[PDB]
Amino acid sequence: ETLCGAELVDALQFVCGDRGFYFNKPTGYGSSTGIVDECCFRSCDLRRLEMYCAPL
Ligand SMILES: C[C@H](CCC(=O)N(CCCNC(=O)[C@H](O)[C@@H](O)[C@H](O)[C@H](O)CO)CCCNC(=O)[C@H](O)[C@@H](O)[C@H](O)[C@H](O)CO)[C@H]1CC[C@H]2[C@@H]3CC[C@@H]4C[C@H](O)CC[C@]4(C)[C@H]3C[C@H](O)[C@]12C
Ligand SMILES: [Br-]
Repeated sequence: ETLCGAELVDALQFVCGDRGFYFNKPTGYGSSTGIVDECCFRSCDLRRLEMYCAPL
């Protein structure tokens, strides 16, 4: 059981609330896949899903 398309967006809107979400985690400067790969093509748990919520 995975989350794809609208189901995936519904889950993110519910879990992230008003924070917003991204499909790929930004890399940021001086740093040393995405949610579709982790949660739609593959099954992911709530903890991993919430990691795609933007910051407060
Ligand atoms: C279904 C959950 C999201 C929310 C959701 O999915 N809905 C909204 C629920 C409550 N919503 C609100 O509080 C809103 O304000 C609405 O009620 C409000 O009415 C509208 O915003 C107005 O635009 C879906 C609700 C479906 N909607 C309806 O049925 C109708 O809108 C209905 O209620 C009529 O409005 C009403 O009859 C009129 O009188 C998502 C969030 C996280 C997800 C789990 C993540 C971890 C695991 C991943 C696996 O790969 C699969 C397993 C899983 C356990 C996932 C399961 C599931 O995928 C979850 C529980
Ligand atoms: Br993104």
